[PDB]
Amino acid sequence: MSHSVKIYDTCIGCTQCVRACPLDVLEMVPWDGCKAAQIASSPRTEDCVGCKRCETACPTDFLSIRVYLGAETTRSMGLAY
Amino acid sequence: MTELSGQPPKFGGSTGGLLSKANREEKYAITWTSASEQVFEMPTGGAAIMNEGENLLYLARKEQCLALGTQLRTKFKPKIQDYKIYRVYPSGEVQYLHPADGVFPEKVNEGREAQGTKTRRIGQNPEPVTIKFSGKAPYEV
Amino acid sequence: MAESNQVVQAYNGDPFVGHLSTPISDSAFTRTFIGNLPAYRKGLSPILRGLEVGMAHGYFLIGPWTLLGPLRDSEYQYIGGLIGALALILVATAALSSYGLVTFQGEQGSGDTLQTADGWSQFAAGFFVGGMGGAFVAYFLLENLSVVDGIFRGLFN
Amino acid sequence: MALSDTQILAALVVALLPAFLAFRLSTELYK
Amino acid sequence: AQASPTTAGWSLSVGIIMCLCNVFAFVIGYFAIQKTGKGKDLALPQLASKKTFGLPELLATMSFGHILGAGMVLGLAS
Amino acid sequence: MDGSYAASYLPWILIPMVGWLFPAVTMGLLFIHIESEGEG
Amino acid sequence: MDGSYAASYLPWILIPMVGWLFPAVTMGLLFIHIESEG
Amino acid sequence: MTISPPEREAKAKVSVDNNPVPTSFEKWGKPGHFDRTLARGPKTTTWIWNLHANAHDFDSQTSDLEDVSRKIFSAHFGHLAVVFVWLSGMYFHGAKFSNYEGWLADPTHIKPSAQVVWPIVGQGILNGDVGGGFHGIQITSGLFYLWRASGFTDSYQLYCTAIGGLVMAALMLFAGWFHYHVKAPKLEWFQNVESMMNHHLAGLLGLGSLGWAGHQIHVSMPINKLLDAGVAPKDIPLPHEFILEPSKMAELYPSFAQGLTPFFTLNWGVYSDFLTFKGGLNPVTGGLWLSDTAHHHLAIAVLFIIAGHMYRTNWGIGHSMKEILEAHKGPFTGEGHKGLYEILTTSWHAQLAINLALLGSLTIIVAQHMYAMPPYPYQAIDYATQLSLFTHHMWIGGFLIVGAGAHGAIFMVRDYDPAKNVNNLLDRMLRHRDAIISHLNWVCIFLGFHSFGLYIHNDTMRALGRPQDMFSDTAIQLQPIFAQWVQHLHTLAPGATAPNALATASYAFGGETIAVAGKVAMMPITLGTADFMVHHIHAFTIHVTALILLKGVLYARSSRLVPDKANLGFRFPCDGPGRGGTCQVSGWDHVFLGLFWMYNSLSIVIFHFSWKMQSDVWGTVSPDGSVTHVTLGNFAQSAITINGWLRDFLWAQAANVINSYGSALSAYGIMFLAGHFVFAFSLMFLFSGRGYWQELIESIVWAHNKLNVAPAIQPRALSIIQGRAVGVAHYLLGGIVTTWAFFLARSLSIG
Amino acid sequence: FLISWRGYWQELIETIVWAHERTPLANLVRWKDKPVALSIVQARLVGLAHFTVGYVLTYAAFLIASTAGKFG
Ligand code: CLA
Ligand code: CLA
Ligand code: CLA
Ligand code: CLA
Ligand code: CLA
Ligand SMILES: CCCCCCCCCCCCCCCC(=O)OC[C@H](COP(=O)(O)OC[C@@H](O)CO)OC(=O)CCCCCCCCCCCCCCC
Ligand SMILES: CCCCCCCCCCCCCCCC(=O)OC[C@H](COP(=O)(O)OC[C@@H](O)CO)OC(=O)CCCCCCCCCCCCCCC
Ligand SMILES: CC1=C(/C=C/C(C)=C\C=C\C(C)=C\C=C\C=C(C)\C=C\C=C(C)\C=C\C2=C(C)CCCC2(C)C)C(C)(C)CCC1
Ligand SMILES: CC1=C(C/C=C(\C)CCC[C@H](C)CCC[C@H](C)CCCC(C)C)C(=O)c2ccccc2C1=O
Ligand code: SF4
Ligand SMILES: [Ca+2]
Ligand SMILES: [Cl-]
Repeated sequence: MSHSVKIYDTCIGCTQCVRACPLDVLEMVPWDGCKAAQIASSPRTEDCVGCKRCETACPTDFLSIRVYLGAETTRSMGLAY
Repeated sequence: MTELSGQPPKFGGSTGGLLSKANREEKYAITWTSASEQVFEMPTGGAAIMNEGENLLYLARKEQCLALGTQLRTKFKPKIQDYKIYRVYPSGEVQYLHPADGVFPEKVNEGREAQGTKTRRIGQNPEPVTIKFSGKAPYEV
Repeated sequence: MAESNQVVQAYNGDPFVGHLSTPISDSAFTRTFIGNLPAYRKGLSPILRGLEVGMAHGYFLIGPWTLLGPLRDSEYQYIGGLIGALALILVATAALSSYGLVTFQGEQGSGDTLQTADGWSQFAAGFFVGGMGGAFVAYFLLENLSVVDGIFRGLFN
Repeated sequence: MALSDTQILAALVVALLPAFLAFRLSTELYK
Repeated sequence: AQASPTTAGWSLSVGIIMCLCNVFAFVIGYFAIQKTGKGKDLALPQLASKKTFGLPELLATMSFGHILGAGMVLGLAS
Repeated sequence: MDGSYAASYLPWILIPMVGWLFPAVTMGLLFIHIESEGEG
Repeated sequence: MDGSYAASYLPWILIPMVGWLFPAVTMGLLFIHIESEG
Repeated sequence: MTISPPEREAKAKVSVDNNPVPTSFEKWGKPGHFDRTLARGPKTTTWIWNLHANAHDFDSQTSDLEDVSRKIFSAHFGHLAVVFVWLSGMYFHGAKFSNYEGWLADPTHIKPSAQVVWPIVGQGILNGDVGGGFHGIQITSGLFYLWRASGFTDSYQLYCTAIGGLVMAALMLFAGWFHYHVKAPKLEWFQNVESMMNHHLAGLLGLGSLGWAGHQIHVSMPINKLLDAGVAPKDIPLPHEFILEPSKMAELYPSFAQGLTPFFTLNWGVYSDFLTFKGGLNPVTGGLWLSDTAHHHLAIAVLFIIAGHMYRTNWGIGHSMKEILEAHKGPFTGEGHKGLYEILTTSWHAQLAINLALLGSLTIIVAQHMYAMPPYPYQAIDYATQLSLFTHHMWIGGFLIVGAGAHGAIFMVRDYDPAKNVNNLLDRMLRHRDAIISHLNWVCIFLGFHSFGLYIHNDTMRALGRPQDMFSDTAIQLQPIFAQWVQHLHTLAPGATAPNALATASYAFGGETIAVAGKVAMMPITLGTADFMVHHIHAFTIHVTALILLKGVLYARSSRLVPDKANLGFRFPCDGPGRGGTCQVSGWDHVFLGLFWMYNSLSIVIFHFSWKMQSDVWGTVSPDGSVTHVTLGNFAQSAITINGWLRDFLWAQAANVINSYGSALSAYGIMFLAGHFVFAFSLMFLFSGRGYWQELIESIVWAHNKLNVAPAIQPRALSIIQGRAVGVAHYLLGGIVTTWAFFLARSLSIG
Repeated sequence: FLISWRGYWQELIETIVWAHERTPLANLVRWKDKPVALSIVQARLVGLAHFTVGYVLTYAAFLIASTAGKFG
């Protein structure tokens, strides 16, 4: 199920999305496309709820991290019951 | 993963805690080491008391454990950056979740494989008509 | 530490479970009362539990229409109440059986007999019979109220 | 006079209190 | 048909009722007041039981005595 | 409630059948169907 | 059986309750308690 | 270094800073200075709206609790200045633009009028003939009645009151300036809650009613006794002539012959000439007895002055509020009130929530008390004045209550410390808020089904031609048995449980039908099945408003959905479409929904009041005594169905507002249409979303770019929260203005 | 549905879910589908559907009844 979280090559490696994410969906991995030498990654999208905090945080001209809401699970619906 | 240790925080009880899901579906655990007995905000409402030494707490959701973790690492005199978060299944199986490779994700780390990476800009996604009658959306290709 | 005068403690000794042990939620009286209702009374097979629950419910379901339904001001007041109660118990039996049909498709647990397909069908059967009988017996009491009064007053001695 | 109809079924509510307290005392003495 | 008030204060309303209520209020105040002697203004030479433990205690318990006494007078006055 | 049209005994039982039996049965079938957890 | 005193409907149902329901309930509870555990 | 007085510490608990904030006009020319985020510069039009949204948010402006307290103190001064200007304008318009003396000479055959419209574009039609050749707008504030009760006679007295009100406003303004800029009290000064409370109970409330009792005994009562006897206002001596001639006071009240000796010697009974306890209403004017009110204010002065002594300040005797709080803790509540004294002395939003709740409740109490115990002369004759004051105080109370919920939530977000609240009342309520809110939800559903559901059942039964199956006094009766019993107890109080009371406290509980002039002043207000149903509707709507607002407060910190909501703030749109969508989780949004529901509740309350008073109370009495009510006693059979309320209440009584054109009440029909318009307008903001409007602004901005007229402050659509604020504000304004026009036109047209 | 948006209802439904899971006798029964608040789009659509049904039925009843009672 889960949502989809894509990271595009306009990433500047500021990591603000990872710090904003309240469910630990994102990581920083080494890259060579930007000065910061790091790119955001979404290795745990099965826990992603889709609150869009990462997108709120992204500074690049139109987001370099994009959350497309998809199939809804109890983890993705933020359910505690 | 193995067994989890730690003392339950001093607390009298809330209505905001675990429900039938915890036994039927899944649960989450957060462990942390505290320097003293100090009061902290319970993510399910109320104030609880963490004990000096090890503390294990069971919560209903991963986001609740992560909110407690941010509170531990941001609101305490000696900061607590020691908490570990696990997913607990009713079969007794425990799954280590956070922090993945022993390092917080905000900072880079070697041996991490990029996932969700797209080798193009947003404006370089294909047109939906070029992919209709497949099952894919322009970000999935 | 000479401080446990508190009556509201953690539910079942687990303060992190979404519940609180209170004089209503977990006191000796409420526990021994609800636990010995036909729904939870140990040593009871599902059909007997359903029989008891249905008896109670069908007995008391006569009143509302009997005293307030449209037939209350006719010569068929008790018959109208009875008919309403029987239809209500039939719809409730259909609901019970449908619930059982949908909730117990998968693997049959081994905890309690009531929480299985067979057990729930037995509970529904018991409920149907007990409810129809309780409604009919409360109807029969109301229709023969004079003999009940004469009995409890010794009028027939 | 004669006791009021409403008066007779008013002492029973007050009797509910010693009933509760006797229940509590019995359960405590059983301990 | 109103409440009649003794008609004149003379000897009955005063002393026999008012002073007694003030005295018994002073007793209950000396018995039950917590901070007995620590007001901004202190009391003159103690001696008896009037300014023995602070002007504040004395004034407060005399106010309460007049409350008790007014109640007593108006009540017994019918 | 009556009817002078032909076969006026038909609404007598069809109105309960359309208002009570038809909805009860169709809702029950759709209920057991949407809750069916047979794989697929 | 009748009663010119007020609430004469109260003994009507209260005599069976004190004589049938209450004794049956207390005796059943005490019987279950006597024969408990095993 | 402005004007420096000596000291004025008086060896007290006073502690001020001599001159912390200097006076200057430069920060006037820099709009947005109080917020760091706005002092930079407006880049988008959002900056503009924010400039108004955070103006009084002193917490987000500075972190010094002392500076916030000083700001609040000086703003209180400025607010009192504004209210003084308003009241002085009221007295000035009564002095120089009202027919107060002509009304005083013949109150029955004239209508209270102030404010003369200037004859232009045809608006001169609004100067309707109110009596005695006077043409203007009829006022429903009831200022003339308060003035006759006070003892006013000449316009020059009202003009002196207006001049004094302007001077008092200047005083309050200067005091605010002086106490924020010059001598600014330290934080330690505001935290003397025992001192403040002793003073407010003793000096503010007690001395106020003491001085007003003095004025009523010396000025109000004698002038009103001479007016009720018909001595005419031109022949009654000035108020001071009764102080200069104590014989004139003894001739009206012989008790004044014996002097102050009954007071000092406790011989109070002889004071029966002006200290009375009659209970009912004045037969000549229909208001309360001014001697009863003087005695009332006297006893209230006594009680409040006495109460101003419980708390401890500098002299040892008194009470420590922290002690009384910490003492109260039981086996159900752990530590009870341990920590409440600390939050009620360092958090402004806590005091504000408590005070808003109690003040709104008190204003509702004021409406419900002033309608049935009309305290002013000739008030009950004017059904427009009565209805207007009732609905106004109702609305004020409801708004204050919604604000109370708001600031409870704000406290929870901003000033809640879990270390300072461990196993106390607040902690345990947060620990079982799920239980609380779930049960309140169930009670709300039960009330909705068992109040409005009764109306729906009655509509369906009546439509089917089955009146015998309805809920009504003539079918399935739902008698308000307890309220009827309490009414009967009230009726029997004088002479029995109230020996020294001559009449009942309010004739709405029962008794004779007091009637002044052709109209009925006040009569018994019977209660039946319709009253039962309306009252349980009131219960339902009040419980739903409480549910919304209490849920907003209890979950402002967190929920199972949003566990870190406290970090998001009091006021924020959402936390994303994820988790299924999290729109309106903030405390602010709960206030936003509670606004609509309070509007719903109070609309029903005022509709109930209007219809019940027009059906079963107000009307015309005959020389025989026959009472023909305004709408002919139609409440019992019509107010039991919704169609009855739509037809016999709304549709029927709306006939005056719609036919008001070409007459003096035409502005009321105009404002009627205007309120409908603004209500409809609000639905655009409430039903839509910011994204569409911003995208449309994109094309409009492109058209501006095409002709090079694009503004540097970029147009941005209203923010989500702002969209809702605009929506709710216009909804409330439109609906309330509609019913304001409806009520005023209907009540002024029925004579 | 149009005015009041979703998160407030999801929290209320969570309180109701807790109320059910802790009420004995009712605890014997459990939902086959987890109760949740209506989605955002679903809310818009359901609110519009009520708006439109009420719109059309109100005006139809008015038009028909007025023209029939007056007979043109
Ligand atoms: C709007 C709701 C509503 C309405 C209108 C009614 C209406 C009515 N109810 Mg009901 N009820 C309701 C809700 C309602 N109820 C609810 C919510 C409950 C709780 C679940 C009950 C439970 C209840 C009970 C238990 C009974 C009623 C009964 C009645 C009827 C009593 C009036 C009468 O006919 O006098 C006559 C009343 C009697 C003759 C009492 C019956 C006396 C029998 C013989 C018992 C004797 C006691 C003793 C233990 C004997 C047991 C023998 C055993 C040892 C073998 C009446 C028509 C009574 C009834 O159905 O009449 C038969 C009755 O027994 N109600
Ligand atoms: C779609 C057309 C249509 C509609 C809207 C109605 C409407 C109605 N009919 Mg009628 N009926 C119809 C066709 C229709 N009829 C036809 C063709 C026949 C001859 C076979 C009948 C024979 C019939 C009888 C004998 C009676 C009614 C009666 C009624 C009334 C009560 C409902 C009922 O009991 O129906 C019952 C209907 C049937 C037993 C026959 C089925 C009707 C058609 C063939 C099926 C319609 C399927 C429909 C197109 C599916 C689309 C649904 C959509 C929401 C997806 C109701 C106002 C009762 C009455 O007169 O009230 C006083 C009554 O007793 N109908
Ligand atoms: C008996 C002494 C006394 C009195 C009269 C007041 C009165 C008042 N206080 Mg204050 N207060 C006092 C003691 C007193 N306080 C003390 C000792 C403290 C320290 C703990 C405080 C601290 C305190 C705070 C923090 C605040 C107040 C505020 C207020 C005002 C709010 C109530 C209101 O608006 O009603 C109606 C208002 C009026 C009727 C205004 C007329 C009253 C004038 C200004 C003063 C009276 C004149 C003077 C006594 C001489 C006239 C009487 C004489 C001729 C017989 C009010 C006028 C609030 C405020 O600032 O309001 C602006 C506020 O925030 N008080
Ligand atoms: C369930 C308990 C309860 C209830 C029912 C109330 C209700 C009320 N309180 Mg109270 N309060 C409580 C608990 C309670 N409070 C406790 C435990 C404390 C001790 C900390 C206080 C101390 C307090 C004070 C000091 C005052 C009130 C006042 C009031 C009244 C305000 C009316 C109003 O807003 O109109 C208009 C407002 C006024 C006429 C005066 C406004 C006074 C200021 C502006 C508010 C208080 C400032 C605050 C103490 C600043 C310090 C807090 C922090 C910054 C350190 C109101 C009816 C006020 C009052 O007048 O009492 C009669 C007031 O002076 N409360
Ligand atoms: C007429 C318009 C309307 C209606 C009917 C409702 C309905 C309701 N609102 Mg709501 N609301 C409205 C307007 C309306 N709202 C608007 C405009 C807003 C925006 C401000 C809100 C925002 C709002 C909030 C924030 C809240 C509510 C709440 C509630 C519920 C209160 C509980 C209750 O009353 O029990 C039930 C009552 C009813 C369901 C009314 C209809 C009952 C009829 C008479 C019986 C129907 C018979 C049968 C079922 C028919 C079946 C047909 C068959 C074919 C199956 C209730 C269901 C509160 C709540 O949830 O309380 C628990 C709550 O929190 N409303
Ligand atoms: C206001 C007073 C409150 C009391 C309730 C009043 C009416 C309600 C009756 C409900 C009872 C609940 C039944 C289930 C209670 C129940 O079955 O409990 C359970 C237990 C046997 O069941 P188990 O042990 O298997 O169940 C344990 C768990 O399932 C508990 O839930 O029975 C007993 O404990 C014995 C009963 C006590 C015997 C009491 C002695 C009484 C004799 C003395 C009487 C004196 C009378 C003097 C005055 C005349
Ligand atoms: C017609 C009135 C109908 C209500 C009667 C039934 C009451 C319902 C709840 C029973 C307990 C509350 C009464 C004891 C009052 C009481 O304080 O009991 C005592 C106990 C706490 O008392 P403590 O011993 O802790 O006292 C020390 C205090 O200083 C605590 O700070 O309260 C509780 O156990 C918590 C539950 C109260 C919350 C229950 C309220 C539920 C809302 C129901 C609203 C009904 C409307 C009333 C109309 C005005
Ligand atoms: C106890 C109690 C209570 C109360 C309750 C109520 C209010 C009620 C109930 C009541 C009821 C609910 C009763 C009942 C009755 C029933 C019956 C009595 C039954 C029956 C049946 C029979 C007898 C049989 C029949 C039949 C059959 C089945 C077979 C065939 C046919 C016939 C008909 C024969 C409470 C919880 C509060 C508390 C505690 C105690
Ligand atoms: C219409 C609309 C807009 C567009 C509205 C805008 C851009 C507001 C336009 C305001 C203009 C610029 C000012 C006109 C009103 C003045 C405030 C009135 C005072 C002017 C004085 C001269 C009197 C939104 O941005 C929006 C956002 C979220 C939910 C709903 C809506 C919504 O409905
Ligand atoms: S916020 Fe955007 S630019 Fe910054 S690291 Fe994350 S994806 Fe890259
Ligand atoms: Ca009938
Ligand atoms: Cl009607």
